Amino acid sequence: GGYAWEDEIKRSWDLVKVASLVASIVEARKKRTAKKNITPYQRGIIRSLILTLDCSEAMLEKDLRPNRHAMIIQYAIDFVHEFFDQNPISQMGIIIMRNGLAQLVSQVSGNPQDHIDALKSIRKQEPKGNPSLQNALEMARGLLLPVPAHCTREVLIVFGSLSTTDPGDIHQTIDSLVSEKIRVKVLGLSAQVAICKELCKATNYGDESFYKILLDETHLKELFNEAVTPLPVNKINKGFTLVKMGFPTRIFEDTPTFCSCHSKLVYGGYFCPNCHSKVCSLPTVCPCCDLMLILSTHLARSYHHLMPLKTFAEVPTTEKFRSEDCFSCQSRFPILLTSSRYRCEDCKQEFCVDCDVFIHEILHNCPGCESKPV
Amino acid sequence: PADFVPDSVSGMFRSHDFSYLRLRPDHASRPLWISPSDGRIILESFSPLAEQAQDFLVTIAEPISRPSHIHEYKITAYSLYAAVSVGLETDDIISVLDRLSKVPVAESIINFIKGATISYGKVKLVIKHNRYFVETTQADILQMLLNDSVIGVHSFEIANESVEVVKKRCQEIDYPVLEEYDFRNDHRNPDLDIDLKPSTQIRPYQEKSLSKMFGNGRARSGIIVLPCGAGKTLVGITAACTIKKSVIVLCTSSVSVMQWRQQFLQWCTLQPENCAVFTSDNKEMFQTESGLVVSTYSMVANTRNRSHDSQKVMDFLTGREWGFIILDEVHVVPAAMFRRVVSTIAAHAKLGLTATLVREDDKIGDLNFLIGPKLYEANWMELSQKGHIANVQCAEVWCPMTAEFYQEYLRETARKRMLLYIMNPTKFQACQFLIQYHERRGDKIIVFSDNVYALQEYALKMGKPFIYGSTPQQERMNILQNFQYNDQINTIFLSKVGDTSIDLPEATCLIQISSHYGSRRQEAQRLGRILRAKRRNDEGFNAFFYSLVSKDTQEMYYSTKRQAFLVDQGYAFKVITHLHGMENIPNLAYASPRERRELLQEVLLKNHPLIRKMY
Ligand SMILES: Nc1ncnc2c1ncn2[C@@H]1O[C@H](COP(=O)(O)OP(=O)(O)O)[C@@H](O)[C@H]1O
Ligand code: BEF
Ligand SMILES: [Mg+2]
Ligand SMILES: [Zn+2]
Ligand SMILES: [Zn+2]
Ligand SMILES: [Zn+2]
Ligand SMILES: [Zn+2]
Repeated sequence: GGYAWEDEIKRSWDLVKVASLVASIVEARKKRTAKKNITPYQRGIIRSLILTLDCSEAMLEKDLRPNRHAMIIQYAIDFVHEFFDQNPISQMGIIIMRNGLAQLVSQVSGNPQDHIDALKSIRKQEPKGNPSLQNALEMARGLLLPVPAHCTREVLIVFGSLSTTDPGDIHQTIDSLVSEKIRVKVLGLSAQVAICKELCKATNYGDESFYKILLDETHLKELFNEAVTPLPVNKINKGFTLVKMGFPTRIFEDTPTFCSCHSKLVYGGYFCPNCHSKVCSLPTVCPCCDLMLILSTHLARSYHHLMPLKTFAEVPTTEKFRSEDCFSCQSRFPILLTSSRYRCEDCKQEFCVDCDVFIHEILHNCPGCESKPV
Repeated sequence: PADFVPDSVSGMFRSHDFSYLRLRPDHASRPLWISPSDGRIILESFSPLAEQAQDFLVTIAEPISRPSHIHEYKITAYSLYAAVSVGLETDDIISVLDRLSKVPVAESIINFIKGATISYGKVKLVIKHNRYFVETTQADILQMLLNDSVIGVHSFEIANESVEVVKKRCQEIDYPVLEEYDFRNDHRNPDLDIDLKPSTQIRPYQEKSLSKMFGNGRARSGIIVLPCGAGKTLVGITAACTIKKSVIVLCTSSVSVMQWRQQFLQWCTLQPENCAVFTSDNKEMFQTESGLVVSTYSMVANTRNRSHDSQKVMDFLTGREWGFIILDEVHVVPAAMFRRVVSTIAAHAKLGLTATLVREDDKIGDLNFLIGPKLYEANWMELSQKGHIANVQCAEVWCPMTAEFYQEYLRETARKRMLLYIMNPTKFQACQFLIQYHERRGDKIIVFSDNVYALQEYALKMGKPFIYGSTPQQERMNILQNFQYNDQINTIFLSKVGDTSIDLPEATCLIQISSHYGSRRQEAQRLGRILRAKRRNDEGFNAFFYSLVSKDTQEMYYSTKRQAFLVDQGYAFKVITHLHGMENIPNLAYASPRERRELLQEVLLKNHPLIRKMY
């Protein structure tokens, strides 16, 4: 019955004792394979999202620095800034779950600043109580009722608890959501929840990829970011129509004038082309004729979602190459036996690794393709 | 050093320029720098393999200083003797040293390791029926030992009193002796069946310390150094529990005798029947086959005057052949007569347990042959960050003496000079203000003062309890219990009596108005009292350790010298020139000049049945 002391000494120093360039590429080659599958899927550019955040006792855990509540709210502020930047003509609503009740903190509106203020205020209150998905879903269902049929009704839920207390039958609410064509995305924190999986599956035409559980703080930012892009529409769900909106013309007046939206004096504003009323900022629904007012820039922000740039396929080192320098940035390609050239099939022009990421992430037009004359 | 051009700045380095060697391309990974001449080692604590070499380096090289970032180690002959004991040969050390050293191990360093690494393992000292035999595994040693001018498979007897001489002779001669006990194969000595109860928990650093002692499977004799509050009591208990033989514990205090026994009963499963305490109160000895004796060095080191009650105990101790001895606070064993207990008491294994392994005189190194080499040393900072010991915000408050008192300071002789600046009015204000401030915060304050007269003066005016040598055990215990379990009393005034081996879990704050000259261990041991804080894991907790020192006095010379051990461990002292908010305090001691002058004069003036009915 001897103890571990008498056996031997650990001898930690014994543990430690004293192609690579190809490895760095094959990983790049494999990663390009994942993104090679890109098709012009139809997407609903006009969105109506109801952001539901969990603020309960389970959100007081110390898993995420400093705590789940602070980080989720902190990421929520980031989400609003990114969402409206890439979805200018969409609207957002914010709900929170506290004391087994759903609390409205932001009405559906197209003004990003209003949502930011509400989120910042929520950052102070200490979360407590039990969550209630049914209360949140019912409130989200009501908030999305006064929305046009051409918009995409979506609900993003950040769930942190493993249990839910509801006053009624959750399955009935799930059935109502499907009838109302609302789409629900759930970002869990700890583990899968049976009701959440059913909600995400039955509500998304059986797809099970809309219920995501993070594995670290780095992944959580990726999960939040992925929700900014518009969600592809289902084939059998047809709501095609024409929406009447106008393009106002900016003015520059010498004296201040009252705004028809806030009844506040503002120097400059955009004049509606249907009733001549002035609005401080865009894009917003005109306060008089209920006609959406937007600029041409807002529409152009969503063209890349309808005509995605086809992926760039690697070029094997067996074949010869056209030029020693990048077409767009003329960055000399290191010789390294492997190649770093990325070619666009449409124009067959070599691109460096740096541009390829930039062209497909910041820009949305291939420099070579535009230069090429038909 | 061949064909190396000196630099223009080489003159600044007086023969210490070690740039003659070159650096390999793998310097980014190797975490060890080695001085080719002094043997110094500079270790990077922020590089890979730091934990890989943190234990290997400690075994071979003793630590001179281990501050936050850059650790400093030195290789010495005594350090190597400890390393060679635990299954280490020159080839292994050389191979690992080269594998980890940024700079090549110089021939001088190679020569040093070769000489001291080959002698170990050729002479053993065994004990049989209280008879000491210097046994050797080879016959060649007889021509070297029996012919020694000092002395007097082959085995020959040696006088018990001569052990203290032959062991030094063994160090002087090429072969040093090793004390290894094969408790597994030892059946003659009766065993003691005791095991740690399930409630016990073994901390990793203690587990490492035990492993270093039971590496080869045979109990070693040496010293275990752990920071105050690390749990050395359990380390001794575990060693006693695993050996399962007759044991004894020696401590240089009376109150600590109960503490060790109290910890012994609760941690292990020894029955009260086999435990006997040999102190001034009770002297009964266990008559059972085997047991434990928790005594003090004073009782066992006495030689001249032993009474009948104690004489019988002495015969019982000497007659029987014991197996283990535990020396708590082993930093006082090599004294003139405390070291006699090691030789007089027969034991096959000896363990030393001291938080501080330093002393004013050069007799500290003598511990190598009194009890054995140093087995394991635990870094104070590493345990502190792991939540095992509390963190301390050491501070040094400068209290400038008033002009009136300082006028007599210059003229007064040194002997009375101490008493002059120990009761300066400024220090009273600092001590009172600090005590009140920490009392408001809700801190248990311990005030240390070596000078008994100053201790009494502080307590009498401040109306707080004080403890000093003359107080009895009952009264001091009553004061100690009140200071712990009662909210009314939160501060006590202790003296040199409680400087070592006293457990005060509730103590968090410490103040030292004046203390024992240049002694360093006193500063560290006293600091250990507040390292015992029970609430050492709550967020934001920082124990407070103050040292009030009079400016422009010899106390500064003593103060900077006595805290030279804590700085080596890693603790840094902060200078506090002034305490904010101290003037707004309602009342202060000796505020008016009249009171100050009254103190000055008093301290200066200090130096037939029939006849019975008549009456
Ligand atoms: N492993 C452990 N489990 C529980 N308490 C421990 C442990 N190690 C140390 N302690 C506690 O640390 C304190 C100091 O123990 P002690 O052995 O007197 O320390 P040292 O002799 O090193 O100053 C006591 O409260 C003791 O119970
Ligand atoms: F080292 Be301890 F405080 F006995
Ligand atoms: Mg102790
Ligand atoms: Zn307005
Ligand atoms: Zn209008
Ligand atoms: Zn490029
Ligand atoms: Zn192209």
